[PDB]
Amino acid sequence: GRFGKYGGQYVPETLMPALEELEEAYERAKNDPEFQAELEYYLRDYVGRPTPLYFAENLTKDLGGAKIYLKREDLNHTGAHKINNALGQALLAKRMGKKRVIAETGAGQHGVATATVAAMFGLECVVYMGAEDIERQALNVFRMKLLGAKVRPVTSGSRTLKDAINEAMRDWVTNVEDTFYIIGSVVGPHPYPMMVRDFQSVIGEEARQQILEKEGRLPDAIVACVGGGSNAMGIFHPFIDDESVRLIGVEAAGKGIETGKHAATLSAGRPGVLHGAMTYLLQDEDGQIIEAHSISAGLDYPGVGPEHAYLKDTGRAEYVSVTDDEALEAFQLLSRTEGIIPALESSHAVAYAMKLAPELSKDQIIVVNLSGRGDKDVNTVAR
Amino acid sequence: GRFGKYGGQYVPETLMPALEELEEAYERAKNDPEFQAELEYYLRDYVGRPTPLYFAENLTKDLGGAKIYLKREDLNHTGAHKINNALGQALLAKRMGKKRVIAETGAGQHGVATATVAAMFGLECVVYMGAEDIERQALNVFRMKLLGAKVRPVTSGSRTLKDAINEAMRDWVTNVEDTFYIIGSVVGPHPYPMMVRDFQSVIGEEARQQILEKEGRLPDAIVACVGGGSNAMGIFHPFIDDESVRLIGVEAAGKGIETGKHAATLSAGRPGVLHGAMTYLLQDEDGQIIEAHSISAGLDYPGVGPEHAYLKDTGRAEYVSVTDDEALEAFQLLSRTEGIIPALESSHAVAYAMKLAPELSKDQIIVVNLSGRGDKDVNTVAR
Amino acid sequence: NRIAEAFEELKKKGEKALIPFITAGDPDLETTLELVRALVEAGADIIELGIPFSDPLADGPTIQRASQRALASGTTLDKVFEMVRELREKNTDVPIVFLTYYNPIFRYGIERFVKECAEAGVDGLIVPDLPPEEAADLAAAAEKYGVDLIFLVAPTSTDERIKMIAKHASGFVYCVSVTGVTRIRKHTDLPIAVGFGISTPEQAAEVAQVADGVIVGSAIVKRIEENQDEEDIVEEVREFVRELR
Amino acid sequence: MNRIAEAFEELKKKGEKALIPFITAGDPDLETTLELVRALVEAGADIIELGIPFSDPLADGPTIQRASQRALASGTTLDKVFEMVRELREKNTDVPIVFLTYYNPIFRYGIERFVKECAEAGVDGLIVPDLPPEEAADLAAAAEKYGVDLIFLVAPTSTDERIKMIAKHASGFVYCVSVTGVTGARSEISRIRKHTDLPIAVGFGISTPEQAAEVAQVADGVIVGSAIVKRIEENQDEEDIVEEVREFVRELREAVKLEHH
Ligand SMILES: *Cc1c(COP(=O)(O)O)cnc(C)c1O
Ligand SMILES: O=P(O)(O)OC[C@H](O)CO
Ligand SMILES: O=P(O)(O)OC[C@H](O)CO
Ligand code: NA
Ligand code: NA
Ligand code: NA
Repeated sequence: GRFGKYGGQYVPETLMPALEELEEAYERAKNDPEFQAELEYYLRDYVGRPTPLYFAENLTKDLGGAKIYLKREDLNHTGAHKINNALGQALLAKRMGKKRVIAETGAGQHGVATATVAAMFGLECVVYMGAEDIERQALNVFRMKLLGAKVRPVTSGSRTLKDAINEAMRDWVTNVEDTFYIIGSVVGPHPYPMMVRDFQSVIGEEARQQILEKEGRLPDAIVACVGGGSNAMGIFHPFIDDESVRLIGVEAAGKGIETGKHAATLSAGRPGVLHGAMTYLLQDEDGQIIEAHSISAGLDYPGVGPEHAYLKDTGRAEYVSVTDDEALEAFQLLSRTEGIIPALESSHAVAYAMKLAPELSKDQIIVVNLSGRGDKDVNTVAR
Repeated sequence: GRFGKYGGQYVPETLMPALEELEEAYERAKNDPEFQAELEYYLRDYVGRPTPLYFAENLTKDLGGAKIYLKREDLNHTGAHKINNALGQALLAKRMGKKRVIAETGAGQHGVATATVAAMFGLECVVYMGAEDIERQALNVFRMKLLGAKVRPVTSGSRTLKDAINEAMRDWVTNVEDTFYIIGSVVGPHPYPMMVRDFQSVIGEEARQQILEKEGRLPDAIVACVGGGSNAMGIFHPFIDDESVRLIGVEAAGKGIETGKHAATLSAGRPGVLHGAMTYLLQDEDGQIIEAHSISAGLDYPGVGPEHAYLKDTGRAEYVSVTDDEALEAFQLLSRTEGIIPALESSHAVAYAMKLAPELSKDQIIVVNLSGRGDKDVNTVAR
Repeated sequence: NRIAEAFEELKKKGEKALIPFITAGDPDLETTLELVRALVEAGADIIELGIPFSDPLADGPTIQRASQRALASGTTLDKVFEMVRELREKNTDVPIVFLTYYNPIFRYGIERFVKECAEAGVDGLIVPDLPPEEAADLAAAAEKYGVDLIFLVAPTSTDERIKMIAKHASGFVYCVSVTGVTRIRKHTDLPIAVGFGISTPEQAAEVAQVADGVIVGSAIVKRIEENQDEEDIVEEVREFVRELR
Repeated sequence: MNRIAEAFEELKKKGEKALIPFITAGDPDLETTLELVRALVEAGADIIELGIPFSDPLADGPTIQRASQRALASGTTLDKVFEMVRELREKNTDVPIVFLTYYNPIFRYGIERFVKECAEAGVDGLIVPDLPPEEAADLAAAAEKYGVDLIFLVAPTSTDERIKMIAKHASGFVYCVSVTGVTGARSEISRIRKHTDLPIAVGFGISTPEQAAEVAQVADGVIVGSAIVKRIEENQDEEDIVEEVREFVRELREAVKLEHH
């Protein structure tokens, strides 16, 4: 459960038996063809995969360099990649006889994804959400309730995403007999980094086949925004062995790294243990966890997947950051040049691809992971 | 251009040259393998087609009757079926060398779909919108502007959909040489009813092939909501000659036909001429056009497509209505049962299938056209 | 037909037709009828009365606002028919042309509408949104009662389309001078009147020098709108039209 | 020998049971913690657990969550609790002190640097709630190097295999978690973890003298935290926090003992 020195299972002993049961369960499901065939059925008919790989021709011409392809995860049911993972984990919960699934959510996208698959599967669903995030995501809170989930506000600690994950863990350890904890990113104790990355590898597996068919070469670079890291790992993993393919994760610099108000865990954090994983963390000099800051709430996890920690240290992937202002300009440019309104999270990736495309030749190819649609962010951008 | 006694081209002589060029341009495009291969390309990679045909297992079991399949037009880029039509007309405009596309919009869904494909195609875009509709749809106005369209308020007449169509027709006749008028439903003069139906027939063409592969048999009934009638014609048309398939269109009865404030053109309207088509129409004693009222604005077109007038009078299609309360109930049921938040327009079709399915045998099959996603309506439903 | 008699008397004197258009019921039907009498006095040869419609697809800002004001005053078809009868109580002379969109015709009932036309004393009809192809039942009704159907021809109209509009025209053919909203001229038999855009006495005599009649609408409606209720309105409309004469 | 071992050996020779109070260090402030420690000793506590406040205490119920947030807003740091322990040691070299700390403050501080400071300040043992044996190799070797005990938790759902493995690395005592869950005063309730001869203490949920007495009949020691932290929180607020804690812990002390017949 280790990615180099990173990862692990840093959880209380009260939770170790639950993790053993989960890793053994996942191991069986992974290699069971009925499980994989049932998951593929729902990915196709319910989620709507495969998502297309779209040649952004106006953008390509505007920037004057590399070809820009957008992996259209904005077309999934619910509008983001998150549902790929919620779906796989909920199917495993049913296979383990769990009547109840819980989830954390920050901006509400994972909470919506989890409530969505829970409704379809008939599972009881409870979503933990910090009260500061509730206060800012009234619409996503109302979606979760429409979908039949209970929203439990977390008023403890800093009242945001990290505190919601703590409470969900507490719920899980207490109710493990009947409850499955659907984690929202490639974070937490083994086997969750591995398992979430596997359920999201469908993104890169499609993307790899689609680019070969469309262009007959592999990308020169793949650009994906990185909060907890799950959409990035999903498109990165199937290209890990393609040594010529650059893997570029884009974090939120907020107002600027130098201001301290950012969410750039990989570029400015330092190693530590959070939520069961050894990884990079935004933390203070006493090892206390710090809040991350971004114009997009979805990039607000102060940690990052331990597998990105490993890819950064080995140099297989390169991690950069773009400011709120740059994300905003990409949000606007992509809308008016391709008619795609991207999530402000994914706008960070679009923004770095705009910096890189002009510096490549016209024969080269950038794939941008369009991790979600930005209808949810239209109010924010107007403000 | 005639559907029995309905249809035709009730337009001033100044518009007749523009319509004849459009008639001939579309007739060539309809039969042009290259136009069709291009349109298929953009439907695939940009819009995300085909959309899945999804077996709603929880709903089926809760209603206790026929198997319920949802044609998932909520999964299109922009969240509704409108883009199928906007894409086809905008591709025709582009290949005709037109520099500018115009569109009317009431609730903004067609305006968004039009601005979206205009942005992708590099066409200038102007959307006419009644001032009363602008004040109720700030979000969609903002999105249209994000997509690079100009939004032209119409403060003449009753300042609503009716009046935006007239202004748009006025713009079209004045600027025909470089402007294409993208009509948003199966309404208006020949060849728009036929052409919009043709661009939307992809819905029914996919559904027919999908339902044959999922059940080895044609559906026992297709249910779709009907405002102007475009999503219904798109799914109906490829089954018209399958006599064994019932075609059921569902209109908005609002607070109840007896209140007067409704949008039920087929069930309560009477023949008349509107916007260049002879069809059924909501009009007063003097033949003045009345405005329609419903919980879902997407259903407030005072008229209906002449092809539905034809289908109604020949009895090939049966037209019913459901009230605001019924759509609201269906909006909630589908969200909690399937994790699909449907448009309020589409929940009229769900509401009727909720009535039809119990009456039907277990082995029977109902396809519901899920014409759009309901994220735009969550704010309306809460109030 | 009154229309036929009027173009004949003009040509005997070598004169051209002045054909004012106003919207009936703007600002109200009592002012319309005083207006029609003042247009008569200032020398109008044919009066077109706009029947206000909630969706004037072929009208620019000016006449759209006039229709909207006219509908706010309660203007309906039957009310305009009653004003025409009042006019016919004295002015059994001036030809009256109704400019109306088709759906009010169709909803009123075609046969009934035309019959009410002949009884009230309306001599011609202009239906902007009804081309000759779709105009059969109206044409059959109007031919029975001797009400002329004035069809429009546009600069962009094909030659084939001009020929077909010619074989179905009655009274006069209405030449739209610009592909828009509110030779060319040739060449079948009927009187040809040119409309759209003419708003100054220079332009109108300029059109007079080319056609059999000039149609002027928006220019007169503008003055109805600007004349603050005093009337005034009538005196302004009369002096403007006298200049057009 | 470690103070923890000395304490348990002395109780064994007296026929007595260890009462082990837990308080959060720096709640409501470190001066009050000091006063509380001194009160706890005078009230008969045999070993004192000091919670090092963490911003994300995965293993704590609401009571101790709130104490940690209060302690952190009052500026509590590792270095400050060390200085308080050194002020303690100036006058009391006897009482065993255990730091209960999540791992990331220890990591970050520096593992060996942290255990070294433990030994120099006078901290006898460590409870690290999110650190299983499989991840504890580094901390365990530093602890062994400096004579600091590493107390591991055993939960009711731990398998005999996991116990063997836990007890193999444990020193000082074994912490037996009475409930599969989080800290917090509960009302209810074998192990019997003898694959080891270490003393066994039971914690989680023990909130009343009657419950403490029931626990004292089966284990070498009784750990009470949330119930004591409640009394700190609920005063509310004169430094008379001390009297309520002293009074409660004296009840616990009379209760934690072998029952009479
Ligand atoms: C939540 C979210 C993210 C960030 O989460 P990751 O685990 O880093 O992918 C990125 N994009 C979108 C659209 C999201 O909803
Ligand atoms: O003067 P116009 O441009 O308003 O056109 C003439 C009137 O509209 C009557 O047809
Ligand atoms: O009494 P509890 O429930 O707070 O648990 C014991 C302490 O918290 C930890 O030693
Ligand atoms: Na992060
Ligand atoms: Na698809
Ligand atoms: Na309608």
